[PDB]
Amino acid sequence: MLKPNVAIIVAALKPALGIGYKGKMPWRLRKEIRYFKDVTTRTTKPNTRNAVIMGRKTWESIPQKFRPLPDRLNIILSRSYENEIIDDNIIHASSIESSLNLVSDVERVFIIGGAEIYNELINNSLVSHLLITEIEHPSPESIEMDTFLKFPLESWTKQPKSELQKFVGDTVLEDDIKEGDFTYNYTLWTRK
Ligand SMILES: NC(=O)C1=CN([C@@H]2O[C@H](COP(=O)(O)OP(=O)(O)OC[C@H]3O[C@@H](n4cnc5c(N)ncnc54)[C@H](OP(=O)(O)O)[C@@H]3O)[C@@H](O)[C@H]2O)C=CC1
Ligand SMILES: CC[C@@H](C#Cc1c(C)nc(N)nc1N)c1cc(OC)c(OC)c(OC)c1
Repeated sequence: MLKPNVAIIVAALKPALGIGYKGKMPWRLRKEIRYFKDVTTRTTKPNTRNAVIMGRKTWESIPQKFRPLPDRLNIILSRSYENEIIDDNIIHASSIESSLNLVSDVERVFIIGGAEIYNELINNSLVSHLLITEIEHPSPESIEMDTFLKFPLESWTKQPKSELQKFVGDTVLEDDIKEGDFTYNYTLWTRK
């Protein structure tokens, strides 16, 4: 797969874009999790699948029985990994571009975490899309948080809902989704 277009997909607490605390997520948003599954899994054509790409620590964060994420090609990046195809669903590599050179019959490519990977790849020109779930809370400063996105969103353009709807096909997009004290919305951004 040569020069694929790649999407970052992430859920972040506004305005500081917090995404984790001590290696774990600071919320469990059931509908958001289902959205993550649907969008990363769904393809627009028959006989293909998507690839999900993540750093080694994000991989290890998944309970070993629940990885690889089903119905998607899983790609894990480590600075200690030489290129290796583990099985049909798992690839080891040290860069996204080189990992994807090993691949065919893949439609969309998503970056699914974590912070370090996100903060590097936002400045990689293969990334064309940001699927950001904007989370809001009455007192965001009260949420334990030590991990943040460093995204230069001034070089990006938040698209209208119709563009996101087009991207996700028939996936249902509910506005102002509320779980506990969190409210959230799915967004789509493209390079300015
Ligand atoms: N809110 C959300 O939607 C999400 C949040 N998260 C959050 O992110 C946090 C974890 O992120 P973080 O700790 O940064 O972990 P990451 O998953 O980003 O992994 C970092 C590791 O990835 C590998 N890596 C980084 N850069 C490269 C590179 N250029 N080439 C090859 N390998 C590379 C390295 O592995 P190695 O050391 O083996 O070389 C590095 O140690 C958690 O708190 C989690 O909750 C994660 C996913 C989603
Ligand atoms: C390994 C990817 C990470 C994520 C994410 C993620 C989510 C939820 N939402 C959005 N908008 N972007 C993301 N990138 C993730 C960790 C987990 O902990 C074991 C999961 O099981 C509970 C999980 O369910 C599949 C997913």
